[PDB]
Amino acid sequence: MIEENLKQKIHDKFVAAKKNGHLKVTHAESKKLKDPQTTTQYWVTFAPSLALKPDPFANPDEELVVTEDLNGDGEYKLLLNKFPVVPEHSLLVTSEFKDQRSALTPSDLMTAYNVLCSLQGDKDDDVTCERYLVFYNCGPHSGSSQDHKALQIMQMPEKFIPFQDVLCNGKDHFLPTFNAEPLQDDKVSFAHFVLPLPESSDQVDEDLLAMCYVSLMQRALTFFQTKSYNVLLTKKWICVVPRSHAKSGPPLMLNINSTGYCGMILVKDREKLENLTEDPHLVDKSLLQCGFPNTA
Ligand SMILES: Nc1ncnc2c1ncn2[C@@H]1O[C@H](COP(=O)(O)OP(=O)(O)OP(=O)(O)OP(=O)(O)OC[C@H]2O[C@@H](n3cnc4c(N)ncnc43)[C@H](O)[C@@H]2O)[C@@H](O)[C@H]1O
Repeated sequence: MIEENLKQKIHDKFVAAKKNGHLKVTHAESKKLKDPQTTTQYWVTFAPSLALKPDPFANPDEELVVTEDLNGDGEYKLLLNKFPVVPEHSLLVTSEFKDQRSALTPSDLMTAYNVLCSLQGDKDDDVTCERYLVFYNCGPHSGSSQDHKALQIMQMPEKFIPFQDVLCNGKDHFLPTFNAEPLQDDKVSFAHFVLPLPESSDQVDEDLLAMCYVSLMQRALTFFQTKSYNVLLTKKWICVVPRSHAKSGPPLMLNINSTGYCGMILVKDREKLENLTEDPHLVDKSLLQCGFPNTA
């Protein structure tokens, strides 16, 4: 069983690590944006410190280790991200080296969801603004700068509505067979694949996540059939985005990882920021550049 009192554990661990100089929060500023062409909401984060920047999980510094084991099995460590933008940003990393190009185990995806659940005690979408994204950057094109398997868990912003939400609104959880495939928003430019999840975690077992993933991965795989994709997970839904380049073309040339594809863009350069702000649709075009054409 996954550790309890987890959130308190991460938080306590975090302030301590921040206090002690073991991890450095990237200074950043974020504002909302609306794509005037596609309606998509964007959350743009400016972190110019990062423009400075041009297996760390092997023997992690002990101060960054939240739990040396996570479940009963010797399977997982939970780590603090050492260079977070969003505070308390964490890492679910395999006890033993397993490839960053490796696909997620059913227990991979299943352990993730539990971490999500530790973190939001629910009680409503209409009670709290607390909320969390799980993501996995898989393959050279996905934004992965790292080769060891790591699932990332980080707070999402308080008033922000990623397009996936509006996609799954209404829309009972299911799996593609014949009528409706995984959901795809036809307004945006990039191929992506989504399915809603049961409103109750009561209904969420390692089996359902497993099946959801695989089928999403089936549709996203056809974009090759080298191999890279993003995986996004929230309590409300799960998403898979086939991926072509790690870095967008000419207008902006943004390094985009998993976050981009729910609309959260990390910008390291002022001009680009100002360009985005002037014309938010360019984000959508960048997402095309790093991705594949929207197939909806
Ligand atoms: N010794 C160590 N101990 C613990 N962790 C270590 C570590 N060495 C590296 N790491 C961390 O482990 C993770 C590795 O996963 P990766 O998949 O390999 O890389 P990444 O998350 O895309 O971050 P990267 O470092 O490649 O580039 P970026 O400029 O986007 O990085 C920007 C950072 O902000 C995040 N980020 C990206 N987009 C964001 C957005 N829109 N909003 C908020 N945060 C965002 C990224 O996840 C990343 O953490 C990262 O979290 C990394 O920080």
